[PDB]
Amino acid sequence: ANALVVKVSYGGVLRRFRVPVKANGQLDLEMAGLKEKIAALFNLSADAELSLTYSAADGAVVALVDDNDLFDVTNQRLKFLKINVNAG
Ligand SMILES: [Cl-]
Repeated sequence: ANALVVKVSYGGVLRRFRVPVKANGQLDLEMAGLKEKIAALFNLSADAELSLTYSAADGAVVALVDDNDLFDVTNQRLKFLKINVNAG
C-alpha cells in the first residue's frame, strides 16, 4: 500500500508520477503501461523504440527492455526510480 515514486526525464524536463505496488511488493505496472504513460507526458509514440534507463547504486546503468527489468525494480526494494528517456 506504498507506491513507487517514478521520475522521468526527457528533453531537459522532469516529470513525477506514482505507481501502486501489490501486497507482493510487485509494481502494478508493465512495460506497455509505462511506455504509454511516458508517451502521454511528453507527446511521444507509445510504440516508439525508446531507451529507458536508470543509474543503479553500483554505478552501472540499467536498461528497461522487458517486464523482468521492471519486476526487478521491486525485487530490489527501490522506492524511487529516476528514468532517463532517449529516443532513436
Ligand atoms: Cl525531484
